[PDB]
Amino acid sequence: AYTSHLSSKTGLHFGRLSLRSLTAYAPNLMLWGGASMLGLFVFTEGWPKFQDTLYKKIPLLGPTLEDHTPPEDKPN
Amino acid sequence: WRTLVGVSHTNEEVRNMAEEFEYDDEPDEQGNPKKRPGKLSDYIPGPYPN
Repeated sequence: AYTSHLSSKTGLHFGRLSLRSLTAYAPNLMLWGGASMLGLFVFTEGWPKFQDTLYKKIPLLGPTLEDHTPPEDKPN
Repeated sequence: WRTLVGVSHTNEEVRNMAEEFEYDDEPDEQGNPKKRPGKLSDYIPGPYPN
């Protein structure tokens, strides 16, 4: 036929960020969240509270981190 | 004394030497000077007072 009008909606946006760009970006945002969580798992490894809660629960690297000094050669 | 533990002697082994020496305690209720058998946290004492 013949089309006289261009039918379009105005999208959803907050000036710069669009909903379309947010949905296109969101899984890589989840990947960056996971990458930053691995970065915190690196830079908090020596923390013995995070070792006790998290890193000693690991199967192959968990009992590796804990020490085996008896309470006879520890001064405190 | 506590740094000797785990290098050359055991914990109960260093506690006996630290108890064999004597150090200055906090003064008693009447303010008199008081001595005390040592613990791990003390230092190895020299033979001469000055």
